[PDB]
Amino acid sequence: MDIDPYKEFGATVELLSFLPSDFFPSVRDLLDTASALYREALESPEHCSPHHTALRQAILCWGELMTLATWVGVNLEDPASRDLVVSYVNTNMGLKFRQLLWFHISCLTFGRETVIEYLVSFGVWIRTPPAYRPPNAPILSTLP
Amino acid sequence: MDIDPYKEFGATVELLSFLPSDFFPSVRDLLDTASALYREALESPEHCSPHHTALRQAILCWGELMTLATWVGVNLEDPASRDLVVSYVNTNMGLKFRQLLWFHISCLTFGRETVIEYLVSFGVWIRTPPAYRPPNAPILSTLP
Amino acid sequence: MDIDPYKEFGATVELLSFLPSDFFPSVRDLLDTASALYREALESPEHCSPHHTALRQAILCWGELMTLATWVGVNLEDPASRDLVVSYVNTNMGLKFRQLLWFHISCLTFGRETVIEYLVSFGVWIRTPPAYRPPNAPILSTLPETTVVR
Amino acid sequence: MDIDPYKEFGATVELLSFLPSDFFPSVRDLLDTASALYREALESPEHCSPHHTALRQAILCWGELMTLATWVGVNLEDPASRDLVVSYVNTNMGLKFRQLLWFHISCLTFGRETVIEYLVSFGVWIRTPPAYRPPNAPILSTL
Repeated sequence: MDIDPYKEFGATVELLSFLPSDFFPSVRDLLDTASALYREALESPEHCSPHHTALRQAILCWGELMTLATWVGVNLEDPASRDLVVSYVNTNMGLKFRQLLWFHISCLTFGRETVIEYLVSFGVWIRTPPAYRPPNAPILSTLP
Repeated sequence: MDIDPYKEFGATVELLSFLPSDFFPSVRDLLDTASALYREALESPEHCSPHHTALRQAILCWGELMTLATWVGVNLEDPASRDLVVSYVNTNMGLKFRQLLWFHISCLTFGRETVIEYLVSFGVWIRTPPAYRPPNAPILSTLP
Repeated sequence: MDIDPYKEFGATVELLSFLPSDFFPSVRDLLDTASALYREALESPEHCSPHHTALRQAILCWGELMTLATWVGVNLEDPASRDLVVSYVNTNMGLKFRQLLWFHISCLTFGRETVIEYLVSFGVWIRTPPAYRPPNAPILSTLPETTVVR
Repeated sequence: MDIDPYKEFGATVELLSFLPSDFFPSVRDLLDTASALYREALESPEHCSPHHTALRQAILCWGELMTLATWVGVNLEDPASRDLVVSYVNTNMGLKFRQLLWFHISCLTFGRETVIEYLVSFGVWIRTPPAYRPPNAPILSTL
């Protein structure tokens, strides 16, 4: 099964490649945001939303990958290759799960429409060469 | 965050551990079942069901886990500890994902309520002595 | 004080005295069954049912017996007498707790009248000699004779 | 399971921890009271009350503990560790059981609300320093 975790909502992994890899907050920051805003809903026994479902599954997935790598890292006595493997983990899995979290937390806080329009506008911005690029980048906000 | 992946569906890790660990089919068999029965819907851009959402996320998680494990095995050089880690990932995470895929596939196929009643019935059955229980193990079936 | 724990529920020990030890699952199996089927209700602050209240007391004192016997065995040093004491408990109090947990779980599941009818019929069966009774005992189950769910 | 035997009624082990361990009467006295006051109700075929149910289960299970401990002490070697076993069983199980019996008898007799208010008031009393602690410790009473 070649599944895209975003088209079920209205995006794709190539619409989120508009945002660089250095754009997405840390997994810690995003988990803290979730615990702050939607912890009751995530711990709830109800299908509050597909975003909640996917976010629960994503959180559990990350916990499981961390468990595995930690158990492996303790077993390993070589720190060189230990940093190698944790860098692989961070880069690949960490980036995809940072996008997954960002997308869902944002679609919950601001809206899927706003999030997709933001992706488009940020693609425009980051495509625009810097000499003609405004400094006031677009940003998701509930304020003027 | 203390999330139960089944509470939003009316079940619990305690209810799915109520069954033996050698009861749940292989993850390969379950992924084949999915590719056969619900591929067109999992690859669809629709919130067809929370079961579909959770199944997509679980498949992606299994993919990430297998990717990491294969990568570290290819970068390692000892089948001994390689078999150690594969046995660990199996016994620990493969069981969770067997439970998850079984739950969701069986739900989509038969019914959430039928699946839960099957869980409790099979648990009571396998816990009851043979001489005082029905002789044939319970089984889910679409055939009347 | 000559109390019967089932008289309050319409049964007696003379009615469950026929069911052999071979009939009741292990205490661990019954406790798991309870934890899975009625844990929300057994940890609930509500008098959900006399069966729930009796079940809560049975689980609490069985744990107490277990603590006692474990501490005793730990303080002992002869594994032979340790086996002897664990056999005494599993034969005397284990059977009684199995009776009790089974009665209450089965009542909650099926029905008091159903469980009592099953006890009557099982007594009829087990009192009957094997040369004259059917070989397959009567059965109390949530399933039909087919064990196939749809 | 994390079962609390007082939660169905409204108390907890934190609320009864207010009362010390030296407060609860002996199991003999409590069973004497239980007999005298509710023998015909505990021996009856009726769910007269959840307190009655719990009290029945409690008396039978205490008897099961007593049979076990008697058999063990008979099989044991020396009075030293025999009395050590007696001390342990008392300290732990007898304490828990007289807690339970006291709670249920006192409720059945005076009122669950009365018993909870009594626990609160006794906590107040036992937390009060002795210089300002009345000697008239709280007590459950009808008249």
